[PDB]
Amino acid sequence: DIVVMETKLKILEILQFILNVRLDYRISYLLSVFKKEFVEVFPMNMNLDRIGEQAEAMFGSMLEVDDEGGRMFLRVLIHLTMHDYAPLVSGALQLLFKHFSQRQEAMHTFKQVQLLISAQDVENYKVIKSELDRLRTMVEKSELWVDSENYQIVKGILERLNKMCGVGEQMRKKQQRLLKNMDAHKVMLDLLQIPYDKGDAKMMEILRYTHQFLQKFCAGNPGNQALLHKHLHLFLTPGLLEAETMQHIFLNNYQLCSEISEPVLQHFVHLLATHGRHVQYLDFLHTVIKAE
Amino acid sequence: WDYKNIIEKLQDIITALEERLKPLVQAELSVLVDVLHWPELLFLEGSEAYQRCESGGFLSKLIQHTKDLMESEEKLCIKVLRTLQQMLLKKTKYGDRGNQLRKMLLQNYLQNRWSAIAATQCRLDKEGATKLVCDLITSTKNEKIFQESIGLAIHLLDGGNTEIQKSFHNLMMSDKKSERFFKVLHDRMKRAQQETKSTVAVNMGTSVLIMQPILRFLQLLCENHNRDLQNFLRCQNNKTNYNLVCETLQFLDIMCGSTTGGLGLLGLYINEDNVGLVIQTLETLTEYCQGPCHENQTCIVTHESNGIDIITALILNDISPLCKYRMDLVLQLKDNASKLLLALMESRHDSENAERILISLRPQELVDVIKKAYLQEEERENSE
Amino acid sequence: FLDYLSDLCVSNHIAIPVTQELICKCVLDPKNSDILIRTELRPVEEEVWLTWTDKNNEHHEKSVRQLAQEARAGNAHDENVLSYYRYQLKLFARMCLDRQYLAIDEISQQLGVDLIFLCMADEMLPFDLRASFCHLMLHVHVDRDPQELVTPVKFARLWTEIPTAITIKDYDSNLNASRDDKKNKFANTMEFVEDYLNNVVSEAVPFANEEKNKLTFEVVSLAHNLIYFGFYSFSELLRLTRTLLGI
Ligand SMILES: [Ca+2]
Repeated sequence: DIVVMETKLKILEILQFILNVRLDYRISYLLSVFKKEFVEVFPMNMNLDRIGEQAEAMFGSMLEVDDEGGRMFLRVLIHLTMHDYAPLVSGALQLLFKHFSQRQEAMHTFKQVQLLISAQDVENYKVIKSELDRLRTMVEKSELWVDSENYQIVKGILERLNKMCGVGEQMRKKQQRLLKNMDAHKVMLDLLQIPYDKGDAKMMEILRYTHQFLQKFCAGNPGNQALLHKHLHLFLTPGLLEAETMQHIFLNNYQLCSEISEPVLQHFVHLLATHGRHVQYLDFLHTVIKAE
Repeated sequence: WDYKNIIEKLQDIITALEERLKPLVQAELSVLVDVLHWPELLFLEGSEAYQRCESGGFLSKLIQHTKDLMESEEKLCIKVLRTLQQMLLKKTKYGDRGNQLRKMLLQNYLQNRWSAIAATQCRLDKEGATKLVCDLITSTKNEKIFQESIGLAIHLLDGGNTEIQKSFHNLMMSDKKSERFFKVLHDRMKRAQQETKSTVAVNMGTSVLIMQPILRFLQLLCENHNRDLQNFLRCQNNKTNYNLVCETLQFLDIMCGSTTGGLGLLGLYINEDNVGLVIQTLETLTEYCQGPCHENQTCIVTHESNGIDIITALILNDISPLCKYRMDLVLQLKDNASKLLLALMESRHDSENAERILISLRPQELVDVIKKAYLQEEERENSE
Repeated sequence: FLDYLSDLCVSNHIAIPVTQELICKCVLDPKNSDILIRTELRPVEEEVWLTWTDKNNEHHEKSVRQLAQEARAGNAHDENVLSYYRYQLKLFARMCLDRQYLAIDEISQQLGVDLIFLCMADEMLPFDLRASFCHLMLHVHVDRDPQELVTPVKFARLWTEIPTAITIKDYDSNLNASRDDKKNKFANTMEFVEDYLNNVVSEAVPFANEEKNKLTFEVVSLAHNLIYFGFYSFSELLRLTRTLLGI
């Protein structure tokens, strides 16, 4: 029955979430061990053997998802893989493959951990967290204020974030990494989807500021460029700001420009043929032609 | 707080942990192969799931799903193909810690329950691995999926398995899409030839790197002098026939520089990077001709490209640039060329092939080469 | 026709704000208040009563338990009114999909958390009605402004917020305040979900009854949404994994 398959899919999704929580706990444990050893060595050499032993031990335990030492989990995964529902089999296979890669996943996640120690870094983190939380809360209630003080506060938040993006190669890279870690791009993309009328100058200014922030986010960062390219469909609309954002996303990116799909390229020539608004489409094509 | 010092210590700890856990990661990944080998042991004997697992139903379902998910999830397809290839590989040791971890995991999951490679290959073929490989090669548009399919084919055919060769021949004959399979192989061969020609003209490309696995697969098809496969690779009896033997000879001729290489400029074209591919091509041609296959011998000897002159030059020429630095590779190349020439005349009572070879392989130079090779022993360095 | 409106509310399991708003502006309008069954709770500890206007504009009020009992007995009018109520609840849930606050604000006042919990937890009502109430609770109350999706893995961490020694209890105690605050509201729902899952796993064949399968699916979806909103700590998630795998 379809209901049973959907229930099993939801159970599998819950299992994925809990496994991610376990991964986060493992990363936290490793960080705590490292901090304890660092404090012991420097109250103001490092015994890496002890830390390695603790890391090995933590993968042995209370973190297991069953009382059979993972036997029940493996049995359930195999049984689900034997089913016909394609999404269920795919999820079971993904979980099965992830089961035997826990150490590799933990090391990969630990590599990406970012530590904020400087007071300026802590202040930046707090400010970004507060601003993003307020922006998300206000965007979630779009129907309440979308045609008030909401517009002014939103505009101030966008300007503050744009100024927070930073200036300088090292500063820009650090701020971009921090913003990626705080999921600001998701908030901005959700804001772009907000429904609005075409006769509101304030909303146009807000969208312009959002596009400026998005362009600054991926400026010179291939990782953020790919992250934004993952959501192309939003930007494929008849607009000038969207064309500028697409140009910035594809700017100096061989991996994206070279593998650009046919419909994306035909979109801009179609707009030129039917609209021909400005030189934004030509600029996008010119930047797409050359990369690195 | 020491920001720079803290970051440096964190990086050092990350590097140490990465170095330490590699054997454990390998052992943990390996345990998955054992789990896939005997899934029924996870269930209770006499149960429905146990019956499904024991009869190979799990592996067949996995292969069918892999075929289905080629377009839905390319990454999952690649992962499953790699897992199958690992399943077809020989066992390996991961150190004391790795072995301990592997044994502990096997005990936890499975409570207490070349011949092995051949049995595994036969089992996978029974579950439908060969059909999956053929379908993926014929239909896939992803380079990684094609590479994994070719690798799985090589692993299945590794060691010259007669049953796998028979299954491949049956699929090629009965199936209606064998024409597309051979067309894809021919198109890739031609693309590699064109890329090599362009690179030679300019003076190493995925289209050229892919030739090594393809040549290895074609050689494994004809291994042990399989007459049916040897003849099929030349003529498939379809509406349009693709002669892979002729294409292999053309690739060898283009790689070595064609007539210019035969004149004596062979040294420049052949270098350290591409020597292995030339060796593989020579081995594939030898496997085509040995047994013997008279039609393949005639095709190679009388080819319009005059690729036999390339082989004779390979034997006679010294390969001045490469031989100075890597003499072992030059010796291997000469040995492979001599083996190919011998295979071209395995059981031919007529002199046609002998005279054609002697046209370019003059006797005085051959005797001088033999004497030089004999005298080089005193200068030999430790090598296979 | 209520079902047709429900399909019109959504497309490909994704709510469309435009059509959703157009349907909400009409279905919930006061002029069209005679086509929706009114539900209330009265002391009579408390009983849920449904009042509806017949075709001839005749008011009829009856307890939900009485409706279920009569429908089980064999009466057809009670079965028809129960089916109409179920489809109305489905329409209400669909109109609130993807946080449609315009309809959520109106529906929440009429159907509170306590009323929906009482209706769904009752074992005397048919499984379909409990499933509808669970769906409404999921799509009206749980998916509201205060709740927000939580990323299980955090990449940016403060140096001053890393304890020297960490355990599961200490690990999950970092944000216990918010968890307790949301528990103050959803404790009954969480307890009901846990008890239902335990009962389902205890059964030899959890997916035998087709009617119970709908309620099981809604309970599982509610648990999924609660988990993804950070309503459970790591220890509770570990405990629940055993039950989920056993099911
Ligand atoms: Ca809304």
